[PDB]
Amino acid sequence: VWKDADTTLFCASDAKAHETEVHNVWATHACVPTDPNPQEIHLENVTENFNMWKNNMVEQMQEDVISLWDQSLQPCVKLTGGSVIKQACPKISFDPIPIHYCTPAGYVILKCNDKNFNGTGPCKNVSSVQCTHGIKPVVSTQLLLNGSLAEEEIIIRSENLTNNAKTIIVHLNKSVEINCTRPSNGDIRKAYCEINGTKWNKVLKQVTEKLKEHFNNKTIIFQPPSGGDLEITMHHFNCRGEFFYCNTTQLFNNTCIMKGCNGTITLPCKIKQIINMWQGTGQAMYAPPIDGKINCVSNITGILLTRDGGANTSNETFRPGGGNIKDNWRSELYKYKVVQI
Amino acid sequence: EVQLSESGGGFVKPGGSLRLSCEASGFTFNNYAMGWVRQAPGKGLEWVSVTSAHGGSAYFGEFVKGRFTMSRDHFIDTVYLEMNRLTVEDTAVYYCVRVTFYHEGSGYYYRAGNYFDSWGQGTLVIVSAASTKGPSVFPLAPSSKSTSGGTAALGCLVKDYFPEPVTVSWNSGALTSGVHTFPAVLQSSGLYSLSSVVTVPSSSLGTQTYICNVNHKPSNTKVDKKVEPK
Amino acid sequence: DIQMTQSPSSLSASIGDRVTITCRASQDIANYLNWYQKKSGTPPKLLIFGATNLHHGVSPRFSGSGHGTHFSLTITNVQHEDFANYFCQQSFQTVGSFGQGTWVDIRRTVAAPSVFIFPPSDEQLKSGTASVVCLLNNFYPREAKVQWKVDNALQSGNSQESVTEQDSKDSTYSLSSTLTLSKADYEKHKVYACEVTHQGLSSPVTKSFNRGEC
Ligand SMILES: *[C@@H]1O[C@H](CO)[C@@H](O)[C@H](O)[C@H]1NC(C)=O
Ligand SMILES: *[C@@H]1O[C@H](CO)[C@@H](O)[C@H](O)[C@H]1NC(C)=O
Ligand SMILES: *[C@@H]1O[C@H](CO)[C@@H](O)[C@H](O)[C@H]1NC(C)=O
Ligand SMILES: *[C@@H]1O[C@H](CO)[C@@H](O)[C@H](O)[C@H]1NC(C)=O
Ligand SMILES: *[C@@H]1O[C@H](CO)[C@@H](O)[C@H](O)[C@H]1NC(C)=O
Ligand SMILES: *[C@@H]1O[C@H](CO)[C@@H](O)[C@H](O)[C@H]1NC(C)=O
Ligand SMILES: *[C@@H]1O[C@H](CO)[C@@H](O)[C@H](O)[C@H]1NC(C)=O
Ligand SMILES: *[C@@H]1O[C@H](CO)[C@@H](O)[C@H](O)[C@H]1NC(C)=O
Ligand SMILES: *[C@@H]1O[C@H](CO)[C@@H](O)[C@H](O)[C@H]1NC(C)=O
Ligand SMILES: *[C@@H]1O[C@H](CO)[C@@H](O)[C@H](O)[C@H]1NC(C)=O
Repeated sequence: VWKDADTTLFCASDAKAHETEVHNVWATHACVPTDPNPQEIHLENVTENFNMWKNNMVEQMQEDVISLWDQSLQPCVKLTGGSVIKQACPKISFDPIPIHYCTPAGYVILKCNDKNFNGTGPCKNVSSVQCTHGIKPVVSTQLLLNGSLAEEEIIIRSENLTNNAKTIIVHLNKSVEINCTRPSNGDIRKAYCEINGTKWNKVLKQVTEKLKEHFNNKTIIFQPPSGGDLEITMHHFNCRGEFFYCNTTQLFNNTCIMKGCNGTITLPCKIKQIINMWQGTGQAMYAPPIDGKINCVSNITGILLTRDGGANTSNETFRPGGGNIKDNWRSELYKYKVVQI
Repeated sequence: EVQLSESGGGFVKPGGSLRLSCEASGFTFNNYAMGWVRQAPGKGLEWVSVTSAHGGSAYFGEFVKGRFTMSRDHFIDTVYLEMNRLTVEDTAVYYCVRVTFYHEGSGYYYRAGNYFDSWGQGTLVIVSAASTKGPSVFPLAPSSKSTSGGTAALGCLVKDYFPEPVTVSWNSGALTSGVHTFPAVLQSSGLYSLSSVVTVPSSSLGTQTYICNVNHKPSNTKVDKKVEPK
Repeated sequence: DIQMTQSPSSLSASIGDRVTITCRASQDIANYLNWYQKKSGTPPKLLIFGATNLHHGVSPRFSGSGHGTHFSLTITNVQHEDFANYFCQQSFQTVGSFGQGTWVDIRRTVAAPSVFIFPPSDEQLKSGTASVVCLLNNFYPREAKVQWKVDNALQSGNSQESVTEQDSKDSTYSLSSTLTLSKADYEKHKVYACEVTHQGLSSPVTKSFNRGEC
């Protein structure tokens, strides 16, 4: 017997003490070594209720990543309201590593194993674990990168899909590589992201068909964000310590959902020195980019969407979203919850 | 319960600067984008500015043209609107507004698709080069050709004063029925001009006395003008 | 960048009526449209957001519709508190924008204005300025045109006007218009006329005086 409960988890990782890479440095001090032989066991006949949207595991991870970024990517100049914070801002080694979250004695983590579990409600095939899988604390908007994949069908996650105010997390079952590059020796800030238009469009078609299941076979339309901060109108992410802003207009291109658009999609990108902080703490200023080839190849494993709505309309329009980085952690922690003995 | 309280309103010379503030309470200040909307005299609502929850970005209506600046202080839940190089056209009531998004999920980032759910009472900004001045009061004498057995009109022209308001009564408040005191107009001189009229039976002219009592507190001016026919 | 155009500019209603205000965007804004009410003395009040969502606390007598460029606000069973100015607002672009407004006043029987003209007082003329005032009293509807004429020459640029709020008792308006000339220009002419055009008048009414006359 047990009950739902919240407790201070501890983290584990395979961080290396010799590394100057900032995730390794944080994890070396914050986390314990992983268990080379962890204990997972199926629970014979147990049905437990999960709620990914009300999971305190998400809050703790958010706090850790904020802590990590505070120590690792401190800006040259931080502007928060009416103050100006100057700090050393040397170029550093930046490449996220997987972080496991673990329960202390007296608690355990229940893991949902239903193949098409959407994140809320009952789970019938349940197991208990010591720790979560390795989760890379990748901070991004619009596109979820380097995450896990859904095992069976594409999964549409939402607190309430009929409520258009609630964010949508699309969990892909096949990843699409996005190859971002700031080339070396005009504009040192000019970059670009390359995607296999054939792989992407086919996945986007699958996402469309999956959305039709939930929305009465209505026409599914994709549109770019109509406006707002650059960090959410663009695909915002950090590559090798540099802050990228990529235009995803071409990714959400309904024409390819048969014109000959099976080629390479090249998204225009920009590295910015001045950014709005996802932590909510004003704006940050960094030094101009390092010299040479800046390159990050990532797996697109999920998508953040908002639905326009409309009282009756024949279409449903979706736009890339994100900005609340807690949802990034939710897309990985959705199948876990803490209980007390 | 959401409460928005503006301050910093008042007078300012054209080309001058003025900072408005909005003290917020009754909600989690750090979670919400905040903004400003104005309404100038005789005009409609105008989108002035919004700043994101994180306070690192702000966006402005087309008329601003780089003249305004926003900032927010999370220690005291206050939003500021610094206005520079103001013009007479910027004379308006400025409202503090809270911004709510149609969609959750943007965290502290500002996104299009929103509405102004909560409004402050507004604060008046007057951009003028004029100085405090009392009104001249002139009679609007009833027409000698007034209709026989019908109704005649008479009044007082309250001209060239600053700032608003003036107050007008007739016969020390005795005469109220038929009285119309009009909204002031701002003259090209920068001074205001106002009229107050009353309709009376033409038979009462030449028998009944009519005095308009004009009061302008800013100049401490109190005037009484008898309006006689011819 | 996006212009919001409301129609009509104004309309009259009785208690119990149903009225519809329309809003047109110069380009597609999906359902990113809000409606506000504004009454004198109080701040704007949100009615509808996202084209169709009734804001908490607002009477369900208000409803919104539309998607794309054409939107409408409907007020069913009009109450006295609904007589106000109404504004649409797009939030589609980063910077939003408002419509020019549509006000709803109380319907009554058409009433033509009682028109009066006042010459400048000698008291004022002594200061070197001449103000000629024309009064349009207790009329309905609010639309009225004043045309100043000096020696039958149509004036423009040298007059201002203002209008009272709709009267709480008889639901009428009054309008005052002031023609301002220098003393020099005033002495230089004879006939000063105020020509009033109003729906309640069969044809335009003119009230005038000659400068030198009792
Ligand atoms: C439950 O699902 C997991 C994988 O998600 C699988 O390994 C396990 O076999 C399933 N349960 C049973 C009883 O097979
Ligand atoms: C998720 O599954 C639960 C349980 O059947 C259901 O109540 C909920 O509506 C589902 N939501 C979505 C978005 O599929
Ligand atoms: C992914 O899921 C879709 C249904 O949502 C299915 O048609 C497709 O075959 C799946 N692909 C893989 C690789 O599992
Ligand atoms: C989900 O959203 C719809 C539409 O907003 C609403 O009617 C319904 O009550 C919501 N469901 C829950 C469980 O809140
Ligand atoms: C990424 O793109 C660059 C330049 O287009 C190319 O040289 C590199 O091989 C690409 N990497 C992958 C993994 O496709
Ligand atoms: C994209 O992926 C497909 C596999 O579905 C492959 O056939 C195609 O060659 C790829 N595009 C390239 C390599 O440009
Ligand atoms: C993204 O690209 C499209 C097409 O070139 C352009 O219209 C849009 O303005 C771009 N977005 C930004 C934020 O510049
Ligand atoms: C969609 O892709 C086609 C390729 O045939 C291109 O011509 C069109 O401009 C694209 N539309 C976008 C990116 O909005
Ligand atoms: C995703 O992982 C790959 C391989 O570890 C790495 O090269 C890439 O930079 C990662 N992407 C991000 C956005 O961290
Ligand atoms: C990412 O994509 C690469 C290329 O298909 C694949 O080898 C790798 O296993 C993927 N990783 C994850 C976590 O999906």
